[PDB]
Amino acid sequence: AKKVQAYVKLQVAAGMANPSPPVGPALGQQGVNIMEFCKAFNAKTDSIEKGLPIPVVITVYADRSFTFVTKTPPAAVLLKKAAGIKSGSGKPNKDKVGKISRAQLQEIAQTKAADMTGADIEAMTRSIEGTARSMGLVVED
Amino acid sequence: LSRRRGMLKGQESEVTGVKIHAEVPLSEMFGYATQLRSLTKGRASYTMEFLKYDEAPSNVAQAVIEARGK
Amino acid sequence: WSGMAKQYEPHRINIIDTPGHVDFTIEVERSMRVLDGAVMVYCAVGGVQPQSETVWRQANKYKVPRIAFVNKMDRMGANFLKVVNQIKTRLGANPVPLQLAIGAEEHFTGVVDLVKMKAINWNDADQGVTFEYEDIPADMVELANEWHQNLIESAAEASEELMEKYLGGEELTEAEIKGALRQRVLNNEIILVTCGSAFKNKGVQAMLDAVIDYLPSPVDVPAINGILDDGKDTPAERHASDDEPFSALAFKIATDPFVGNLTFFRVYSGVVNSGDTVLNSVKAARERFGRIVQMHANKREEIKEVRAGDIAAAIGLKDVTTGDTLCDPDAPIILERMEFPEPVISIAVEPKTKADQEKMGLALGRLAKEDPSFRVWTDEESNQTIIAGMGELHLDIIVDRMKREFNVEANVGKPQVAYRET
Amino acid sequence: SRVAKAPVVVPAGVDVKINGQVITIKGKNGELTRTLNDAVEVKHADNTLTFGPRDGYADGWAQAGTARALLNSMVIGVTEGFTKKLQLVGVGYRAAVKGNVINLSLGFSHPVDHQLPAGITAECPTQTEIVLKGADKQVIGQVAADLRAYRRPEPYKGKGVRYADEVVRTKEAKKK
Amino acid sequence: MKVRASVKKLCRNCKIVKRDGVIRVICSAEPKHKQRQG
Amino acid sequence: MALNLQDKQAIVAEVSEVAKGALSAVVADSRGVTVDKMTELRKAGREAGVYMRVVRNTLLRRAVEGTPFECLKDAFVGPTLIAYSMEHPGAAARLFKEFAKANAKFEVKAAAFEGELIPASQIDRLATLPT
RNA sequence: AGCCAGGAUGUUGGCUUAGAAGCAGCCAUCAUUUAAAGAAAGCGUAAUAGCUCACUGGUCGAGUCGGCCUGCGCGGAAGA
Ligand SMILES: [Mg+2]
Ligand SMILES: [Zn+2]
Repeated sequence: AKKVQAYVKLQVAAGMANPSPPVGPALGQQGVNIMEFCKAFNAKTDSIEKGLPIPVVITVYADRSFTFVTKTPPAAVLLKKAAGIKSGSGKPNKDKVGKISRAQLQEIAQTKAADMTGADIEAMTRSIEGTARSMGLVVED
Repeated sequence: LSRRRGMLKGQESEVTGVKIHAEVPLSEMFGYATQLRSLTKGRASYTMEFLKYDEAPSNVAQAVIEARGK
Repeated sequence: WSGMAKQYEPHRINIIDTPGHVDFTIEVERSMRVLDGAVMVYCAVGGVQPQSETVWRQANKYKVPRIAFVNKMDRMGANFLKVVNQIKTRLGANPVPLQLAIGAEEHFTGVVDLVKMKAINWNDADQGVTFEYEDIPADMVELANEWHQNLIESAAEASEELMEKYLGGEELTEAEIKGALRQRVLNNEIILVTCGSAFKNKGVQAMLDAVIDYLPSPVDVPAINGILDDGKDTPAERHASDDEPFSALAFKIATDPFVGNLTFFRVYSGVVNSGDTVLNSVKAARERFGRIVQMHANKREEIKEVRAGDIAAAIGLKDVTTGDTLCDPDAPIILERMEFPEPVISIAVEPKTKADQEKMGLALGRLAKEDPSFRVWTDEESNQTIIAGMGELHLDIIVDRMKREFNVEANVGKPQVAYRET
Repeated sequence: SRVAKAPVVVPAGVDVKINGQVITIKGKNGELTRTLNDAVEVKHADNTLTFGPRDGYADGWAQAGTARALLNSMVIGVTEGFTKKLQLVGVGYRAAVKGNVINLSLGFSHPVDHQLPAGITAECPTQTEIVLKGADKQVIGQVAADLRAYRRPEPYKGKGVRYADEVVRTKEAKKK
Repeated sequence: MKVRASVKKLCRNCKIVKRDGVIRVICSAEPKHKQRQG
Repeated sequence: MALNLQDKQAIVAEVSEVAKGALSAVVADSRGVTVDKMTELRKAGREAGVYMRVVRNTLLRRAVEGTPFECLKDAFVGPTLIAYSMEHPGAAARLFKEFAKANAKFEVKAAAFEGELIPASQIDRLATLPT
């Protein structure tokens, strides 16, 4: 109901989801409070990882209600401290995307296939497969 | 702040205001607030405190060499 | 002011008018702590505006019990209810409208009170000074009925017993309505708003009556917190009644056109009497207290006696700066206020005649004592003086005060920026 | 083109009178008459109204489409009529109406009374908005543009006479 | 408007018109792109 | 950018699976979000198969060239906008009705699922589980 | 051409672990979904918003779209 007026797609390092004065000048004009801002998104994120921005929705209600289903950080997004390289997209032809293996890339595309579903899991698999090579370098296995 | 030769460094938005940091040169700030109030409808104030030094091509300092105390 | 057709004995209402510019906001800073209450005037068409929120923050810092006046109902495009709602959403206040507007522009003749349930239309035609009540006007009776009912709900939530009594289906009397609304207005609950037009002189006569009805007395406002020089906190609550030894608060030195001192002093507790001795407890200095002057009815009355809550001014030599305490030798030395705004605009300055640097030094010395929100500087790149003030106008009405007060002319300039090389 | 090559199908109850070139259309609202450019051929043809370019006139098709659109508007006027809606944004801008005169209070020291042309009836459902009704499209558009020109909208606070659907592109006063 | 001896479309929203034997540009979106002659 | 060659190819390709396949469903969805036509399409692909493209082909001769191969009375889908989905699992299955079930829930419209005269069926549901 | 919606789930593409957030810090990306997502070119640009790249889908049904060579014209073109 209220998704249209408040609008910021941004997630800082989610050790504490959405710290108040840490993000930037889009959430300042957003009445959403801080009491439940990092309670269930700093602990219940363990289904994917802790330290990565928990992909979540920005849906609140005009009646002050808040319901959303948080998605996960990408396997490519996780490829900054978990898949080795702090460098990445933009220069995958002039740099490496990391010592990335497909023995792990396929397993990550299959086990993180919960949020982006589809008719066949191979569809979300190809989705993540383009998402990693969206940098330009992906595990060649 | 960018009109002035100043560089912005983060702009967290706390509620009921926005906090905007920028290490602006001191020369580009000698009437700031009156102009800032024009920009903010008199609803903002600025606090400045010297940090460091850098350069911008200005022979205006060569202009002021022999006018006073050559 | 005795009362607008309903009267209850001489009250010495003591009034400090306040300026409106952020430039000179220290006169509103000092004159808000010194105040027990505050009449938050407002433009019925302009509404709430940068300075209105600014002075709102000023009062909130001192938690001053404030009621609001809504001036300028004759101007086209003025509406009381809209400005009332602005308070509710621009300042985060609870603006209980204890009055109502009878018309706008030319229509404005009177105001619907929610407790008298009458609308007194003043006799502006002969003189505003004359007034007259009118029973239940039809024009606003539906609007007044709903808005008056809203006022009773605030009176109810005012007291716990009252709330339940309000749930008893019974209404409230001419004392529980006001006494309920008043007793917490003392404690920063809700700002009472009345409409009027000081140009056409309506609304105002009633506004004075509301100040007596709801705005606090030195005996109604909570007692003042106090402290000594070393004791981190000698409680030093000076009971307001002048039974404690004399303990005042000085809030403004004055460039009196003739006397040259005229430092106003607001006496909280105690009684100084036409010649006594008190020390500058904030400065560790000592001197007497000679010629109190209180100006009433614009006649500059001279007084030999000033007492609890009695605002007056003093002629003396030794300086007492704004926010400086004037307690007895007993000495509840420090009063909590140690706050003055930092200058937001700093400009260089130098005289036109090269030999008035000394005169411009002494003039700026004096004009720096007259208000704390005006610094003077001497930076070390060069001896150049810097008159750092609050606003452009704040220090632009001081470049010409030297022209007026101390007959010295100055030419301002941008400060020289310190340029080091490597 | 395919404008003029499309009949103006008259409703039930409208009286068209094609006398030479100039043509009248009677209706439930009033009467509208138009002098067609001589390069136009028009016939009734069984509840319709068709236009065709006269021979000897290179600009026959432009005038054909023009006349067809004008007579279509005349027909819609005599059956329905066109109703323009204007608003007064700006403080103290009020536009009370007295019969055939629109008393605009638009901020000038002098009073503004624009006497409507014959056929346009202005009404005001509010202190600050006009609703013109009329039989002819061109003249009602002209009266709207006449009213709007007194205090045109302005780019800063939208103040001035505007059409109800008008999309005023505003801007900020200055940085300063 | 500009009275350049050469009118061109400066925006996607500009249009070339020939009011009264003069070739104008009428931009509905940016009123700076409004040109007169040539 | 549908060329004539590509046009006759795509019409035939989307009509052959319905001609030699089974009874399917279509919608009338001219006003839906990417999400509405996406989640319903995922459901439809889960029900029968991932072969169905959610694109619409209701041109004045798209079905009038593909549907008219046999049981040409089933060429009644020309007037309204349509993006179909197949259902190999049984005639008049859930998929042949799920569109009309969602027609008022999280979806705009479903073209009433006009059906087709493959066996020349009349107004009724084609498969009933006697079970 | 007009008229009826939409322009994803990595989707803040990780993309210089502040974002230049679908449209400046740099780049290569349909990968279910496809008619859509370009993963950039104005409104905010820091997002949104409703229009934007485009594209289909439906509506009704006749030509249209661009460039090239060309003839005669048009503006450019103000003096006592
Ligand atoms: Mg020529
Ligand atoms: Zn333009």
